[PDB]
Amino acid sequence: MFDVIVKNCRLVSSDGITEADILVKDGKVAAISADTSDVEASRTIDAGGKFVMPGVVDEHVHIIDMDLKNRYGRFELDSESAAVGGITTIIEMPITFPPTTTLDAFLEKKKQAGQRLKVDFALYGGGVPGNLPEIRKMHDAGAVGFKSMMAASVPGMFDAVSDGELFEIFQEIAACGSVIVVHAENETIIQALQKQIKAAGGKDMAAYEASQPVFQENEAIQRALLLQKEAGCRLIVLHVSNPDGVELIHQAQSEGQDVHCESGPQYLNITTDDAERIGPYMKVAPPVRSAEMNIRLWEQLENGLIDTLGSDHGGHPVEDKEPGWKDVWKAGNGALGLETSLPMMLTNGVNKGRLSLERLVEVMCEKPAKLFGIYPQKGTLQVGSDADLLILDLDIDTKVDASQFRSLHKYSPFDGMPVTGAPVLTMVRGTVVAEKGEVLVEQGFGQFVTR
Amino acid sequence: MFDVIVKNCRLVSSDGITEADILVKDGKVAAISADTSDVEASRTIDAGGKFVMPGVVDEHVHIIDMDLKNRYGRFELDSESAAVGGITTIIEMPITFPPTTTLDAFLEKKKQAGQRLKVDFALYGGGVPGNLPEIRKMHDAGAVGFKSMMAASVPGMFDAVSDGELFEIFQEIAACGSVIVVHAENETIIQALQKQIKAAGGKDMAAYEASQPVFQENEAIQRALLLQKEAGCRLIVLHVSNPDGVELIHQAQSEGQDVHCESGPQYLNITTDDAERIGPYMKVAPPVRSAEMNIRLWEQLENGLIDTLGSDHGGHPVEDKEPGWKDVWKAGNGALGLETSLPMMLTNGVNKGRLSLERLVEVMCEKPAKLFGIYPQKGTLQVGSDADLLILDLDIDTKVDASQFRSLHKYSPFDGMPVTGAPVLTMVRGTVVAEKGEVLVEQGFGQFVTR
Amino acid sequence: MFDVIVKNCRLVSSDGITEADILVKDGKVAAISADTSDVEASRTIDAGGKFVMPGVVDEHVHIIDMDLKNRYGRFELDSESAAVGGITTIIEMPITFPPTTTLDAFLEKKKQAGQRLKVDFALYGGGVPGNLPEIRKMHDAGAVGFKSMMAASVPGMFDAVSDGELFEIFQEIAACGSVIVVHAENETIIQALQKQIKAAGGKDMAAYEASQPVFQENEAIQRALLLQKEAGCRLIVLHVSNPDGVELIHQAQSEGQDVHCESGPQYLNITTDDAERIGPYMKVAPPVRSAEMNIRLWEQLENGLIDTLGSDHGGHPVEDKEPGWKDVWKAGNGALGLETSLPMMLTNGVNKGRLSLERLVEVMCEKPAKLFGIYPQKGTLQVGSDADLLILDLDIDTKVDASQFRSLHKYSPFDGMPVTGAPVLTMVRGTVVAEKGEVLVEQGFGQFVTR
Amino acid sequence: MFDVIVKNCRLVSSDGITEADILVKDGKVAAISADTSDVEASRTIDAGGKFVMPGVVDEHVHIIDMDLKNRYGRFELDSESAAVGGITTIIEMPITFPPTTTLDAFLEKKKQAGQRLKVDFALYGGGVPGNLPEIRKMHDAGAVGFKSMMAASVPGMFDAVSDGELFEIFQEIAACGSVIVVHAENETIIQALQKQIKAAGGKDMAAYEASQPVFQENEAIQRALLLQKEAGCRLIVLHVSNPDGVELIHQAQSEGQDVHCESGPQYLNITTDDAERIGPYMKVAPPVRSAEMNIRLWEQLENGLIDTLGSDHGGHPVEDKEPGWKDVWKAGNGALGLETSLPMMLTNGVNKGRLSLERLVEVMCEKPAKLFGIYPQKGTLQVGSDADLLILDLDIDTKVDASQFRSLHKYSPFDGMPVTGAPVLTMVRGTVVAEKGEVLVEQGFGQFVTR
Ligand SMILES: [Zn+2]
Ligand SMILES: [Zn+2]
Ligand SMILES: [Zn+2]
Ligand SMILES: [Zn+2]
Ligand SMILES: [Zn+2]
Ligand SMILES: [Zn+2]
Ligand SMILES: [Zn+2]
Ligand SMILES: [Zn+2]
Repeated sequence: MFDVIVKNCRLVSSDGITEADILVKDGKVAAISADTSDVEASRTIDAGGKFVMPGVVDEHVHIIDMDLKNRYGRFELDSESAAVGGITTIIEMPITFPPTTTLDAFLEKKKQAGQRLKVDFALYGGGVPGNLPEIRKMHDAGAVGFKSMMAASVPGMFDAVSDGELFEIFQEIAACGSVIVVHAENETIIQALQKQIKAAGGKDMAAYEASQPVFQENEAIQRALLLQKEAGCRLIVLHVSNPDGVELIHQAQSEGQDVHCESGPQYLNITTDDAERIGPYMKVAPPVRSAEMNIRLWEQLENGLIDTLGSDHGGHPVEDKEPGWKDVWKAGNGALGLETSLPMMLTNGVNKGRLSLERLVEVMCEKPAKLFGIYPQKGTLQVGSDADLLILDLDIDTKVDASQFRSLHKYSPFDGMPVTGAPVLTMVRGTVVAEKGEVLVEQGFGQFVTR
Repeated sequence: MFDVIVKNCRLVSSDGITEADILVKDGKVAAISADTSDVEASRTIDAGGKFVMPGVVDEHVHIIDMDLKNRYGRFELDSESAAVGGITTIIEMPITFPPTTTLDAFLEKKKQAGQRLKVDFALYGGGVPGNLPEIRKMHDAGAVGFKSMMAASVPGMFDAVSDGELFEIFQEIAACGSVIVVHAENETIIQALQKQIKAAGGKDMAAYEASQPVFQENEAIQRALLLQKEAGCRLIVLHVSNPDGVELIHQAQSEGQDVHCESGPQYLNITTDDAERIGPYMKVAPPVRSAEMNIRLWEQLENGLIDTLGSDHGGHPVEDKEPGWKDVWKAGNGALGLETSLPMMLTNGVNKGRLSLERLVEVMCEKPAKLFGIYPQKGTLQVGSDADLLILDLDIDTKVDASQFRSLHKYSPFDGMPVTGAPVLTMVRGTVVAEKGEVLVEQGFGQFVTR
Repeated sequence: MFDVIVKNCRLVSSDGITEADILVKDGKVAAISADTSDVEASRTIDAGGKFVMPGVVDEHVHIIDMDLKNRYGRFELDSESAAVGGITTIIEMPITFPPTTTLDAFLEKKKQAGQRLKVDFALYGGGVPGNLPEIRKMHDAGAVGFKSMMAASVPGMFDAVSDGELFEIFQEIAACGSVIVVHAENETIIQALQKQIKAAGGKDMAAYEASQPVFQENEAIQRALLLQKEAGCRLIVLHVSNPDGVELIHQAQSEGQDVHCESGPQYLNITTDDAERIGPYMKVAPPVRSAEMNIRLWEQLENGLIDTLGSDHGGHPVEDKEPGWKDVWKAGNGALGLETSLPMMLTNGVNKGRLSLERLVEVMCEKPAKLFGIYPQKGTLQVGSDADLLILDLDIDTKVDASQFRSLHKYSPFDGMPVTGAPVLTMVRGTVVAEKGEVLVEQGFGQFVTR
Repeated sequence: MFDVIVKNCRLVSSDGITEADILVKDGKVAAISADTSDVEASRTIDAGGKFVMPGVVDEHVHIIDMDLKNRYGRFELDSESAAVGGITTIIEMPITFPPTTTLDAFLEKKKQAGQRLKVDFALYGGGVPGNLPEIRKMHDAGAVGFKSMMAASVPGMFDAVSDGELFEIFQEIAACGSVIVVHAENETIIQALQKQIKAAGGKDMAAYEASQPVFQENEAIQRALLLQKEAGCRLIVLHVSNPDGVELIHQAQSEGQDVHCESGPQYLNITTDDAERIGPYMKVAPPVRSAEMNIRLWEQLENGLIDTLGSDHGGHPVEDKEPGWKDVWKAGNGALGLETSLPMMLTNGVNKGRLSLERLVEVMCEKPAKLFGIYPQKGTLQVGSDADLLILDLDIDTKVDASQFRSLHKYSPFDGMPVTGAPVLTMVRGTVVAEKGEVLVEQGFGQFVTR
């Protein structure tokens, strides 16, 4: 018989809602049918006609853990935020200590992650100066992709690469048939502008944004684009903060380049005119942009110019944020988002009419899985896929309360904001891991995913 | 129980092949499941692991019929070509006599088509000078879209519209939320060039192609594009013959315009250096282009720049073609394609490695259905869709024999060419209409489809 | 010795002001020198250090004359407006009756023009449907270029050509090495829009502008561009009214196409928010555009995107304008400009800081002469050129008084507007034809110019 | 009276040839007249109707001199090459030792240059990391512009700047209203490619070209363009070697950016398929490109896409070139060109019909002078300009003989090539400095020019 049947689902995919029931066996979708009146299942879930979507696949997560677990994030804590947030599979970036830039470091993180994570996961390897030969190694060990930075953030730990190093990395990535994602900003210009701005006595959030303007973010995007154009590797530009950058990438992919654009809920749901009340808790890199650009971004999203959405969830000890209120240059970059990503998009996007459910599923589930090659398995509900669903409730009334976060850190740029939609049940591989705010699975439940 | 079960299917969609069985009831897909070992069905079909795809949806068909049925095509004859060709639903153009440019003419064609067609169908209305108010009427009667010509072909019967008339039609179409497809060429330039070329004594197929060069085809595309840009109606440019035109449209849709590009097997599988041996049987409008352009076209197809494929199946009394061997200007335009469309794409595209099955299904099934709004119903195999499938056989060895055609006319540009892949079973709404070359259904079986 | 010496000139050319004296003999510049202290001349003019520029060459004039001289304009009257306006050579369009579309009509107009004009002149031939062979004839008789319309204005008298006819004309023009200028608008769309707008009861100036929107003007420009791209003839798009059209042409010339952009003082010095007080006296085709577009236009001018400036001077019996106040559709298109062109540019351009003298001379003297091949002779003051100068006075204070116009008609869109700069002496071929508002030469003084 | 009269000149400017005589007094053009039959001059030169053009203004010269004068070039020697080559004013780059990156270094070079140069000169200042405040100083001391490198060549002596440093330099330049020229290549990518190529055992000229491919040259151009777009300073991209780069710059200037393109006779008259016989004597940076690209370059030149031509004359001890025959990586970059620039363009451009005299004068005389603000003075022959002419002879038959060079070094990529046109008399400020191969002026004759 069947392990579980979720019935009366208004199942959503990127191209439409279909009414059916899902039959799951051995952790995967065994069948999708119009009527299950006469089939037996050990467990039965009635969706009661609510929307059911595939588990969210977040390609941009910084739980960090490892030697810095007591300062940034713990697999067993933050992965609970994912679970309640409806994010069933994450791809951990390699920014941590030790840096995931070695086969050894990689194998160790995989072992650890597998023992403490509560949702499924895939892993990135790091592409830093001088570790070129390790890339092939991590690829063979299961890494789905790699990250390189054009502008650092944690010097010594994870360094930025020069155009030549970046170019060599692009060639290796192309030869392995992997994926390379980059943080595109101009390191050198940011430094110059910081000095000019600091000298003029700027300590604002406004001063911060100006030190890393769009023209430099866009120059880096342009540069990465020109180099991929020559290397041919699949490239994803991470957290693109402005409309013009989205267009640059779109235009290029539209011309045949295997390049894609990622943005995130922080850039869509926050504006520079929130800088004053949110302060350092909104300090992220690239900077959140203007209200005017924000409008454009939302149009591009619904219209298909933004390929994927990633949270860029990443903690920072609260004591490295608070000093930012008086002097911005003393607060670190980052914002948690694992627990607020879906509800924020559902709330200000879907329930506010500026985003369709179909598109949301495309950018938060399908494309990320597709781009990394973990597709049929994650990202959709078809016969053969892992049974990763979310039963949604678009008629909720509540607020985001950062202190209730399951992650190591308890603060958020969205703290206090209203939430009108959210996943109320989330299951991975056929088992309920979170139901109405409760995680029901033990640490280690999460499996490594690849291909 | 179930009416029929097709098992061991290697089911193909635009984004991948999934292994499952299809359960159909009351003419629609009732379920898709990994295993059907213990379910009862009146009839059982074993695909034996062959590829199964949705029935092909051809948006560009000219069976014509009506008062000219004994000269161009008959619903009960040509629709049999569709059936064996794997084309389960067609959309008849309104070029016939009387012209389908009136609510009355429309209602009459629907009645007739419904009584004699063997595959399902949707209908176009015509947008000609002076019939503006009839458009709203046909829309309300179920027309899925409309056609207008920028360059005539059958003066008196179906006339070309001027930019102003075309613009007014675009506005009506936008207001109805319908679709407008156009034949884009420059009537006036073609006439001028014809005179110059005829005067120089050109009677070639080469002379023909030169009389309707790409620069004029592309100018018309550019013009239609500028007008839709202003009207906002969904626009599909029919049979685009050259790479540059495809790019123009792609660029524009890529900029936000709801415009799409259609091409067909005649333009992909035939080249001007076939002109000498095929002669007038290859004379179509727009003209088939050069071998060099042909290469580009094939790349654009696999790469996603070509949105849909339509056969542009259309007969002409064989006595209006043969005189073309000696004097090209005396042969009419047109080519049959209902029976050779899929096998030609399967043969020279899929089985020759320059086209993926996934993409083929996208341009021959999904997009056409989607663009006209008959989607979930036709174009895919999901729970709720009409059970329209094709069991394929990509390991065939045979030739196309025009004399075996089931249509009124028995000739083809592809006559004699090899066929290595073809549908071997085709069913619409759960019933086998054609099995290994035999039509098994009576005239009238076809239903009207809309929305 | 020398016939005349103009000393203490601050001589302006497109690339700078140089301080010197001009020595003229036998109607042409015989020398330019830093000091003329010891040379004898029959007559001596002291510019006293004021700016001296070449006579303005206006390529877009509609004095009309001929059988309609008592209704539109007379050579001996309007050419006096040119003289005081600083326009030393004009190129008469062929829109008149009889139409200058024949060798005979051309020879007759040349004879007449030569007997009554007071400034020098060049002539256009007409390119209308069916007169293709006359073009070669007029070219050989001295025509500098030809005009064709894509949207009519005086049906029966001068007709618009279709794309095919226009294309054939382009080929003839290329083969003769002549110039073709066109009025680019979409005839058919304008008609459709007129009907829609009239039906909704529009009788405004606003209603007028909307009936011939920019999208149709720009479509025509795009179309002409595509056809010249194929023909290779020198093309000048006349009176371009909007920024986007200027860009389209600029982009194309920038890509190697021998195409150029013309605009005029009516489009730079008038805005739609002047429509209410100026009414029908501002009704011209293409329509004057918005204030926002006006700003762009001025930038493009100073920046080099606008190649030439032409007045498009053309009268209309005042009784065909006045009824326009109540019903716009009953007023004819056109505006006088021969007497207000330079002063308007000098006043609102140069003296207002948004246009440099150097650029003004480039677009009003040099380029027009250059494009038509009458260059060294007209358009500059070099050794060998006709001595055509203007002594300017950029420190004037006065108003334009249409009733003082020397032309047949006495009204203007600029009537009442202030004038702070104007030519105060104008001479052609070494003789003063106008000095401080007085014409001093008899009818017939004007010579035919060509090459 | 007059110091000298050059009569029967067929005087050429960017827009045409005019027949006249030039009267010079006190080193400048005092008059230009059609006939000088009755004027007295101390000296009389009869051009006999040959073409007369302004002295060539070369903006890209590396005589170097200073502490390295016995190794690279001497002002009194190389300036003689300029004189016979028809180059009347040069602008010395600041790459030398000590580097011209200081007010002191600048003042010293000016003193020296003024005492030993034989043709007139202007000076560049250097923009290197850390000397930002010196720029304002050199500007005030008369520097016409500054140079910065994006890819080094002489590390330690002249360093490349990072994007931030380059950006700060752009801002200073904009604020001073000066000019900044840059060497645009990607330093870091070149290094990476060098390693890959050397490892594969490449020691070719072919191997060299591949180590600094067009994609990296063009990326740097793109980058400089984006930064100027933001800074607004006048920018000239030096020695652009390929068609695509020319287009990138052209497109940008065409969009309003004050950016310009420079190329030189080495890139137009040499091709990679000359690499084998010329070897290291053709090794320059950026590398000379392919024959196919060469064709494009020549079209762009005559068509106006290339703004200026500079020789990039620069010596290298012959012992640092010869080892290049066996191992390319051991030969230095550079090529002499002061003596072969004009004759090479005259010979393979003008006398071969692919370049007009008018355009040649525009890119070799007018624009360079204009862009640096030394215009009316240098670059043309108008009343008030320095009398700098060249009497040309386009009917010569001879070969370039590097051993006859007047410069310190005696070798050239053009050695042995035919010369069919060349200046046969060259004068600066009214005095003959070179006549038929003989320099007739003493060292120090050259004056400093500025503004
Ligand atoms: Zn980042
Ligand atoms: Zn991140
Ligand atoms: Zn057609
Ligand atoms: Zn058709
Ligand atoms: Zn007009
Ligand atoms: Zn006109
Ligand atoms: Zn250089
Ligand atoms: Zn150099």
